[PDB]
Amino acid sequence: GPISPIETVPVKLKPGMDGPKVKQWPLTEEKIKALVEICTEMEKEGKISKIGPENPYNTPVFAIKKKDSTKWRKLVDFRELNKRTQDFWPHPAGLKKKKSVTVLDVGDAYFSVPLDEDFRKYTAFTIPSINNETPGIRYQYNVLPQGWKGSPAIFQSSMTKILEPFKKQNPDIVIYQYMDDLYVGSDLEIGQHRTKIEELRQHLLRWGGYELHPDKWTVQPIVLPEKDSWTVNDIQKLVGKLNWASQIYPGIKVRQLSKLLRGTKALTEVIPLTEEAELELAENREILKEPVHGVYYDPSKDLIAEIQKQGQGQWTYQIYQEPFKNLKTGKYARMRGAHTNDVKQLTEAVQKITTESIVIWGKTPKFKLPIQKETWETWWTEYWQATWIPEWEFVNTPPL
Amino acid sequence: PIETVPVKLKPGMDGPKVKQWPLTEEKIKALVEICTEMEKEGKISKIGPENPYNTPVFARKLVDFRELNKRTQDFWEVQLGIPHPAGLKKKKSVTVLDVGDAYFSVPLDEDFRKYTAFTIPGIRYQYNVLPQGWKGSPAIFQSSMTKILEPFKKQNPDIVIYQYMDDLYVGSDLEIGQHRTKIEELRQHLLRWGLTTPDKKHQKEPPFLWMGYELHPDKWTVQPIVLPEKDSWTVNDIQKLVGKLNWASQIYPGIKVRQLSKLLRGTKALTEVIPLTEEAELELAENREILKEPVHGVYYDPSKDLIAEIQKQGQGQWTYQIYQEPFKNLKTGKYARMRGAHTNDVKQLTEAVQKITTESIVIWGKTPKFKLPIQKETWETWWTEYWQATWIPEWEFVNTPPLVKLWYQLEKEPIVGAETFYVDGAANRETKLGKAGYVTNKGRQKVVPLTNTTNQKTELQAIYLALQDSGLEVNIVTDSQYALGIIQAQPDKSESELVNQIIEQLIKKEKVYLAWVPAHKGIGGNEQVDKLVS
Ligand SMILES: O=C1Cc2ccc(-c3ccco3)cc2C(=O)N1O
Ligand SMILES: [Mn+2]
Ligand SMILES: [Mn+2]
Repeated sequence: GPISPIETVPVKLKPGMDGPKVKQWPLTEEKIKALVEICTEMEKEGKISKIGPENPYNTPVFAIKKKDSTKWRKLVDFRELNKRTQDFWPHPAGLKKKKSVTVLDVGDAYFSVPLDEDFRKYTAFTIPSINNETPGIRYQYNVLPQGWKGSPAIFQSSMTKILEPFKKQNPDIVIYQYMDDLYVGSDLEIGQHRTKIEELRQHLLRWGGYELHPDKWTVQPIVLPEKDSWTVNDIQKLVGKLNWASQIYPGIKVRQLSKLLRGTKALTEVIPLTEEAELELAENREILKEPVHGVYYDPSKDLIAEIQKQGQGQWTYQIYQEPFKNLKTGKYARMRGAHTNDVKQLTEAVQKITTESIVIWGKTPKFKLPIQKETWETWWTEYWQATWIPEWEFVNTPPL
Repeated sequence: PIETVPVKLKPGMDGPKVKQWPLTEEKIKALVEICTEMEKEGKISKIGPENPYNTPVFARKLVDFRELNKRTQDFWEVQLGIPHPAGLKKKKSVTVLDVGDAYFSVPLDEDFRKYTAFTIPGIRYQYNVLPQGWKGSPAIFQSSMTKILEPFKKQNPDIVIYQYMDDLYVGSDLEIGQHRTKIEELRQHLLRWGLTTPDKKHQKEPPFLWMGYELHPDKWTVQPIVLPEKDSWTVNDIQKLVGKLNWASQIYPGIKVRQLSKLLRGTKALTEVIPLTEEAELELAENREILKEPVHGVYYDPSKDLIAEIQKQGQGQWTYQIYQEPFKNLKTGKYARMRGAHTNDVKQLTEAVQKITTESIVIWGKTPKFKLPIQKETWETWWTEYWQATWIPEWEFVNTPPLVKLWYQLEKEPIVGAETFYVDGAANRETKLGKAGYVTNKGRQKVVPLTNTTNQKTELQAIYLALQDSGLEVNIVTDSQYALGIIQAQPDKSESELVNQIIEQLIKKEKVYLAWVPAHKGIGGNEQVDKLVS
């Protein structure tokens, strides 16, 4: 209803691209009720406005609860709109180095800067009804919405003026902003980190959390088995293991190990290691510690994260932009849903890997998930606790 | 009085100018009576030859807005589907209203009225209301109908108004006398906006017909669908054919519309003769026995839980029932999907649980509790060992045979004292000649000739031979991840008859351990059988 007193920034889509036209998926009753109570108050506050069917665009919507959060937070799956939105106009490499980093939800601050009146039709979203009893309620945004990649870019001007009274009285506090969040890290005591993150929190209120510790994040390297009694099966499993690493490290040699298995032998027969193969093994064990050749971060290319299900509640992952040159590899275990829910553990691991990628490189990866599309597209919104959403492809070919 | 919806043509495109078909004194007079009526009711206005555009008119009256629809912008259809009567809760007082001349009572964008121009075969007409047959009339009406209804629903919170197209469902737990006056207000409220509601399209006593359902006090039954057995279809009653049959598809699954629709790959006139391609004659007939089967269900009680029970049937078909009290089903259906590559029953059951879950969220906004014909231990073994992430919601076992089982299980470690078969396959040039064989640590070996095969098929054939010529326990080693991955997918059915009998051998086995090694390395077992298929 009311126009914004402060002035609008002109935004456009990518060249030759139209706005998103994504169908709304069915919502549970609790979410529709939550989306109804939220969008009415948002409409009264002039933040959104009811539109008709003349607007051919639409974006999905649902609601989440954060970890230990009891209240519903609206989440709009802007993944298509962001893909078609222009790029705007640095990432602090020190965020990874701090002892404690807290994440704050600053998405509500975006509800004070108006959306370009000619860009608002691309933020259309519809709230579905139970059993289609009534036609869904259509809306579009009049202000910067949460989850749109252009909102923090347009708010960078305002956000800077709010934080610099804080950031030069604390010139060693790393403050990174990605989408609706502020990533804020320090090497301070745990007691003195929490009240300095609360003071920055209440300085935000003067205008108008969730904690991480990134200096102990691990990297799981390639590890060959070292048993003491090698069987035929134990050796030919290490040979394809090492022949696999030859795509990463071209200096691997598997021949003198394979020489030990020459002749049609039974898999359970124990094979003594003729010592010219252990030299090949010790060399292969130590031609696995060096940095991979040609591995670096290109911020102009997409990130990719593959997740493998190891079973017993543990999941391995590798972050890379081009294969065999991994930027990071790791393994999770004992997450929510362990030993009872694969979807909930995969959804957690996607959230953990993305949080890492935002801290390290400032970008979320494109995930290859080990699950059928239909199973994931049935449950993932029931366990999502993040204000961002990444893009994903589905893996139906078994590994190793 | 209703605010108009701004309609734009697609960018860079002008209005339609399709020439009128000239016709006979017989129905060219009815048109101007029909049209004067419409002009006397305000629905059409007159302009001369100033605007250029044209829309053909045939002959009750009919207008062909196809060319105009191809030039009209896209409208976001807000509806995610039709309502299901099982989604209704029992209300003490129910009423079904229908709006008279739903389309002919919502004003059209005045800037867009020029492209609507048509000519009686002379005076030219341009519409000022939503025309029947136009692309935007359904979306604009329902949107117009909604916000016209909103101040009434807000000031009458004690009633619920469900709206879809012409039919208004008005339910309430009020007294019949109080429910009586609340309706007349709604009709008077609608009448003030130019939307009358006739008195015998008004449904007063029950069986209440809402969207082809008879809403009895404690049950609902679908309206018997009956569509013609005429002899010479024209593409209007072929388009009304595809229309009112692919709404029947929601309540009646398996009613497909591909054949008929395909009959309009042409510039056909709407009144000319249309020949049924013999493909289209089974389309209708295939489900004319499906359409005649009845459907009935109970209403929804939100105080009780939703129970979904699934049963196994023939040829990858599955039946399910959704109820709250035992055997008082709200909805039942059939599901039928076998994979195009390799499927097993546990996968199909997981798919069935997911498909019912979604339509349960569509109808009631919640996931039912499932009763499935599978052991907890059978499921526990499957999902914990499956290479992919999988899971099903909170469920319990129901002992309704045929129960779903795991027909075999590959071992995790090689078997001591079991014969070790190394297998491989190969093909040669244009030779159309294949070799699949094995070699064994005990010296056993075999090689057979093959006729028309891929390279995977040879590797799959090699594995199958090792399963044939071996005891109850066996270790097999292949260089083919394709073959090893297919068995890793754990199928119990296949369309490949070779794969089907690899399954049959696998079932009869007691312990199988499949092993992979990279081809063309120094591995002793692989290279020997590889040379044999050189
Ligand atoms: O002799 C050979 C050589 C060979 C080369 C490549 C591949 C291959 C490529 C991608 C997947 O598999 C497979 C084979 C193979 O199965 N045999 O037996
Ligand atoms: Mn091979
Ligand atoms: Mn070979």
